Amino acid sequence: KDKFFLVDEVENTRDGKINLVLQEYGEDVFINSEQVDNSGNDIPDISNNVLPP
Amino acid sequence: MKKILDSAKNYLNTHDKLKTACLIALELPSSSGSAATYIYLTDYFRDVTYNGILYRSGKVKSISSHKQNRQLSIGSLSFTITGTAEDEVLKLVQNGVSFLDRGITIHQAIINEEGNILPVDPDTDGPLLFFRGRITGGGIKDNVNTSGIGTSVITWNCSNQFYDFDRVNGRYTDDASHRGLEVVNGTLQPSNGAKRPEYQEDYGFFHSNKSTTILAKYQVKEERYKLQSKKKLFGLSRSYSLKKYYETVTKEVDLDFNLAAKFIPVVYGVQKIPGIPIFADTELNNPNIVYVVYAFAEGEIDGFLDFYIGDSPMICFDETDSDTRTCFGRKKIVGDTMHRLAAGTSTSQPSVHGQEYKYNDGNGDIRIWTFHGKPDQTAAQVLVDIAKKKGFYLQNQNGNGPEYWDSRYKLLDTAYAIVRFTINENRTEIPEISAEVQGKKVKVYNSDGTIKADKTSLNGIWQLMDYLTSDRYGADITLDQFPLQKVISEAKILDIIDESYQTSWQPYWRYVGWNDPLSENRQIVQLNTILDTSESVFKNVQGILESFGGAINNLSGEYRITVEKYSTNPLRINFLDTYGDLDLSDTTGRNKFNSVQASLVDPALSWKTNSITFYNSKFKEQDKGLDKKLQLSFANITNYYTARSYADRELKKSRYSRTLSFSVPYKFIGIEPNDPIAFTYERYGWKDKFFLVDEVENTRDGKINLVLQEYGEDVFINSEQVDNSGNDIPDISNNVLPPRDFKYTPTPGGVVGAIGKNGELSWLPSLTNNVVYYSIAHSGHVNPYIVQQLENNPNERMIQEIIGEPAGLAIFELRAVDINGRRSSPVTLSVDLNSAKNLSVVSNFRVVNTASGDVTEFVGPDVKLAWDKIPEEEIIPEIYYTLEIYDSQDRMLRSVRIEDVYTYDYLLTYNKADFALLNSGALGINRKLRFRIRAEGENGEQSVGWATI
Amino acid sequence: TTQYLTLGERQKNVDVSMQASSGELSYLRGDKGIGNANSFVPR
Repeated sequence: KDKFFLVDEVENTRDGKINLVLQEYGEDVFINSEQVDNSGNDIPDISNNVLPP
Repeated sequence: MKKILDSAKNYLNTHDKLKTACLIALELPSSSGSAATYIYLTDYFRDVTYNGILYRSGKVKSISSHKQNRQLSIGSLSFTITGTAEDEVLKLVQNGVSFLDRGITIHQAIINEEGNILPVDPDTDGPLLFFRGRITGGGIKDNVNTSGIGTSVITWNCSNQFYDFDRVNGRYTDDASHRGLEVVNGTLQPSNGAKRPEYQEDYGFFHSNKSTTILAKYQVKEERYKLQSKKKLFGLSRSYSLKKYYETVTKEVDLDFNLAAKFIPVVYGVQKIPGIPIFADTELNNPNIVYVVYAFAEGEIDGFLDFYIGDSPMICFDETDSDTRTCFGRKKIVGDTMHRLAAGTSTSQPSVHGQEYKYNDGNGDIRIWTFHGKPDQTAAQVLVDIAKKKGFYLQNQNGNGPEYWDSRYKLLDTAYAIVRFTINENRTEIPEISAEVQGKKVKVYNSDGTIKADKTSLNGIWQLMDYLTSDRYGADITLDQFPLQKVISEAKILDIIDESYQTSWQPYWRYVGWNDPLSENRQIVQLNTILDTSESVFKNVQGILESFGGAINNLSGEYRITVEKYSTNPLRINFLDTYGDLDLSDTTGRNKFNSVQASLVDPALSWKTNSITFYNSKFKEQDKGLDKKLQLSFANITNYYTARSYADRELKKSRYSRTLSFSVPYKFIGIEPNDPIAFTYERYGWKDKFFLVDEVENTRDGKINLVLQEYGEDVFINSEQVDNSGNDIPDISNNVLPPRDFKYTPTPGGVVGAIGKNGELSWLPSLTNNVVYYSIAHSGHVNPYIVQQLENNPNERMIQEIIGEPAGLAIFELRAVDINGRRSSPVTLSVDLNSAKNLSVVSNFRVVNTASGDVTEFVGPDVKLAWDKIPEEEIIPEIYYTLEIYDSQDRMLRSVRIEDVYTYDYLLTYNKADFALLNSGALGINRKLRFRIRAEGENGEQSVGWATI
Repeated sequence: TTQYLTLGERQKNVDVSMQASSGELSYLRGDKGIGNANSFVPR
């Protein structure tokens, strides 16, 4: 859902077809921004097990 | 070649319709290393159950082919997964980068007519392994046609078992690495990870990896006061000026010590290596006395031959050198070692562990303590005694007390030497120290079953075996992944006595590995190796193999180390047995060679390279005089004659060469590379023509693609000899008697590196001789636990410890092996196991919404359940609680796992919809409830006694 | 007067995983002090 990519290669054809080669990067690896603070604790979760026979 | 069960051959020959199946056992990632899971797959039309593992089906589309040749390279394999399955598309797209370096195992399984799996591999009576290794990258491709039918294909790219070799595994002088302290996240504390549990208490590499460049001030004793040593010529006159006798005077000494951090090498045979200083210092009062400790080699090596102070060794080479630099003894024909200095040595015994040597060359005094590496050696007594007196300057400057160099500084498994230099006006600085050392002790497995690891070995096969079986510095491969008999036979093959030269022709016999001047020291191959652990294990193994032209290959999970040799029992292949295609090609013109440049180090000239060239004159005349040099590796060879014989043999072997390529059906499964083939094709005039397999490719269709190599008549190392019956066929050995006293004793309080430890299981060695290791199978585990026996086992029973498993039942199966592969009947021990770390019960457990009128009554529609955070939580990184809900009439309703939260919120909607219907199928409400909670850690940590209200 | 004892050579390897420090500048320029590249005290 709106995954962030960066255009690496763009080719323009006379027919109009615009070939692309996108690139995918890890989270907050760009020069712009970084996560101010990594999580200092485990994020809580609720899970249900398998009921034994 | 990998033999298969006799029934396997009979079935393959008799049955024409083979119902094969590939049983992929893929590893699955997890956040914490204490959690592991596997996803099983197969391309068979129905799920296949093997060893109680249900290999699901319907997702594996196709598998590529496994190709492997005589050159060590990281083979690759790719299998596709249907891109229409949602699980796999999600996994690849959103986690395909977290799958990198995750194991995978594929088994080529033949399905019987009764749907069972036909036992093929005689090691386990199971499928013949097809591939093993780790994933490297993935990929998906959705091509959707706007009119027809689109395809979605998921591709996984793997690498065969040699991808585990790219790791560099070399002990580092850094203190943190050696002691295995947790990676510095802003703080530094010890951690479980370490090459040995005992290292964590060893501080030998403390004071190393640092630097101390200061303008220190020493209060040097003497030359301030007290009577002088001058007497004026005049009888009465005296020098009333006081000096030269004990009284402290200030003295600025600009010391500069830089103890770098370099990988410790592993040396086999006899070689010269430099020092890697790990602790430098000087006396508290006298700066002229400097203590420096160098780490030379690894493991339990033999003694040091000699120490090279600067460039001049203590013992001279010849008489000329002896008069040139006032040496001690000689090392040309007498072959004297260091031990000459301590006392007159009838034999050339190397240095003694924990022995001091005093050496004076006319420039100063040098005291040397030769500490050999050992599994359990105490600290340097001299350094400890000095530290107790605070004799080291840097110790006092830093403020350290007796703990500066304490008894816990035992440099474990490192061969280090302490050198004391008496700095004077003749030796004004610290000369870089180098020494000549004997190699690490290496086990030699005799074909009888008995082993001996009391000396270093120049044999290439045994050196490679030692490198591939040591976790501390080499590729950690368990001994159950080798055919012992084949390795022993190959080692014998490389020990063939050569007759080119006599023993008396080579003067420097001691410093070419020959422990004796009279014994038969002429082996066709002698390797003196310096295994620089900085380089990748892949590179080291390739360098070792290139010395004697051997080759390592792993097909079907057995690690084969084989060399091009003549065989009297080749596999007979006939052209009819082959598929139609054939291809004979000639490559002699391109591969003709008549010269070789040998850059070998000669001890006689000090260990410096000699640019020596070997050329066959007759070949040059045949080649019209043109020069054709083949790049050969002489780095590991120091004995000149062995190098020359190697060069001549390789030049001869390169004069006749053809490639024959064809494809043979699945009947011939397990044809390894570098294997003897007797190919017969009468139309060509061939009758059992001798070939050696070069490249073998296994396909899922069963077709084996072969590429053979043709050689001259007698160009092999093993040519012009006849193999004996003992080496050709294994002798008849009785089945191994089962081990005794296979019992398990729980450990109430257990910790190994701060992780939960369960009990221990022990057994008595099998009475049958020649047992090499005892393999134990653990239920729910792919990898059986294997512990090798020892020469002392015949008396004392061995024990293996099991740690981290969860509380519950475990099925342990114990059986042994023989060097011939013979195996004892399995020994079972079904027992229940306690938790790895018995955790404290929950402090309190109550319902927030409870009626004030009476206890145990919730008024609101939703039950609020809360409890205290477990104590000793900080001890365990990740924890979670399991909560179960029971009805009035004792039927469980839900098992909920809660992590990082201690306040559960039971809902009415749950109680009705998810519970009443599921328990009775009709709408209803449960009024009487029941709750029980346990606190569970991950690495087999489980609380005791439940908890309720 | 003045005497100098020398041994080894400074290691220029720097571990960028840990936060930056002035000790690295001191150690990488040949300053007089006690420590390693990743932790150097410059006197």
